[PDB]
Amino acid sequence: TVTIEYFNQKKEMTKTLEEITRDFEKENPKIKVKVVNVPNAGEVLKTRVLAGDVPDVVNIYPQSIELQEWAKAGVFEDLSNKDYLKRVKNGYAEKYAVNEKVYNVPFTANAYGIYYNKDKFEELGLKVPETWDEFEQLVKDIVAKGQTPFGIAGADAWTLNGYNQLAFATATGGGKEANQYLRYSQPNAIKLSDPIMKDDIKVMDILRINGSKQKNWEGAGYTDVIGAFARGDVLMTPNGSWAITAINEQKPNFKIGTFMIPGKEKGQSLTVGAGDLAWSISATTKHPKEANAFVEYMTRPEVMQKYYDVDGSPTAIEGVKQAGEDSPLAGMTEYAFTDRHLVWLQQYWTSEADFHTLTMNYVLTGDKQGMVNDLNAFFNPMK
Ligand SMILES: [Cl-]
Repeated sequence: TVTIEYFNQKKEMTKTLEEITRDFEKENPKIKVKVVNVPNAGEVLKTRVLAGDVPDVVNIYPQSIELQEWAKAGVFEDLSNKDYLKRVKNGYAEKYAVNEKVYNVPFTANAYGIYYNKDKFEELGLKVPETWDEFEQLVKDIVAKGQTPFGIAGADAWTLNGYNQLAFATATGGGKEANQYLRYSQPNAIKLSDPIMKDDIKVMDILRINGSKQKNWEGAGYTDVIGAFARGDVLMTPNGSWAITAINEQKPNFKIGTFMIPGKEKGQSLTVGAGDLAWSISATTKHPKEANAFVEYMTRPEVMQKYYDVDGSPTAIEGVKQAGEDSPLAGMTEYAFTDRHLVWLQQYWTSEADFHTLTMNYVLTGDKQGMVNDLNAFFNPMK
């Protein structure tokens, strides 16, 4: 009577997760599933995979450069041909393929965008923008109506990771494009007078209209910026869809909305993000058939639905009933799991930290050339 391991990385869902684990078992009396929640679970897993003590089912983040390397070594089962994969939106899992196969079932994913105060927007007669020029005017117009366009956490450069990645993606037409310009170009090819660069500069200057941000944003942090937002201290703030929960808790006094960053024209906005509840399988598990049994469980609607009514992140499984056109994340996720919902660019980076910093530095100083330099310094050791 067999027993298998799900090395879970999603620590905050572990209740509803074991909850599920049981009622899968409640009806598979010939399978055990023990649910691993070790601290330092990132480095635990790396050591083991490499030590060849690989878990039966892994919650592994598919943008990871573990997964690229592990898959292209032979650690995971090829799931391209599974039928429960039919159940993912669009081509969606294919966006993490290795050598044209799929090795991970992305059940849910984050996204990134601009949160905004609707009541505000209503009373001030203000429209969600749909082009860089409109965004820029929206910020000017708010400053003029005597309020604060942005909450910006000057001390958490990562809060603007998405914003800048979306700047390059909208300016170049998508992830593949953005990474061509940035990462797969020759060394020192990023140049201040590139049309793209000028565009990117432009998206970033929206963050430095005069008056755009809240007092002392310079040294503000995430949890701070959440507050300003829920208070009304500002009308907007760039961030992931993870924020919504935190934001809900200052019990804000108005209805929250979100919009996707626009590109240069209508119909051209874009959002970024990756798999969050996402699964792969050892190519070397004992009882393979059992693992596969359990993934296809999770892919069932009534199962997902049960995870979703609690987690609330956009889910790429069909026949789950998701929050509707006026949930707070409705705009931010209006094209999730399609091609206008890019995988995080750094999926093909050796790191990101330098990027979050060249990003805030620029918001902080305005130094255009500095950022171009910052950028090749960041990417150049890409040989
Ligand atoms: Cl300012």
